[PDB]
Amino acid sequence: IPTCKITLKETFLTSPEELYRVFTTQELVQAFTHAPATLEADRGGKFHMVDGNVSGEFTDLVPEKHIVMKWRFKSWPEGHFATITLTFIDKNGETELCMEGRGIPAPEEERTRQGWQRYYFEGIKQTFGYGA
Ligand SMILES: CCc1oc2ccccc2c1C(=O)c1cc(Br)c(O)c(Br)c1
Repeated sequence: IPTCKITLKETFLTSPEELYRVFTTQELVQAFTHAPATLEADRGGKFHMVDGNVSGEFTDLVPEKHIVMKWRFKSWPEGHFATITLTFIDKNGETELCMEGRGIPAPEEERTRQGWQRYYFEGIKQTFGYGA
């Protein structure tokens, strides 16, 4: 499988604590995805979202600071996971979120960029009121 790396950065009008909670609380994920979610907020914990179209495992969870996860869309080759790193930086009580995605199937680059930039980032901002 040819793969690609993406890097996204986005600033949210909330604190790192509140943004980290949004990414790691099953009921908050259900809210901004408009779908049932299962999320085990533990190192080794599994997550399943959006009718199983997104799933994976958390591999590193440092509250308010970073999340590392194995992450996939359901249509990817079975057992193929991207590694997604989320880093939370306090900038004047706003949060600069840095997303790095490695191991994304190359044909799926634009779908995955849209998934993070539009669905996660704009969905979180619209659901919780964290700025434009
Ligand atoms: C990236 C997964 C995802 O993140 C969200 C955040 C807020 C609202 C919906 C979603 C959402 C989806 O439903 C979804 C489902 C499919 Br299938 C996709 O091909 C894409 Br792309 C996105």
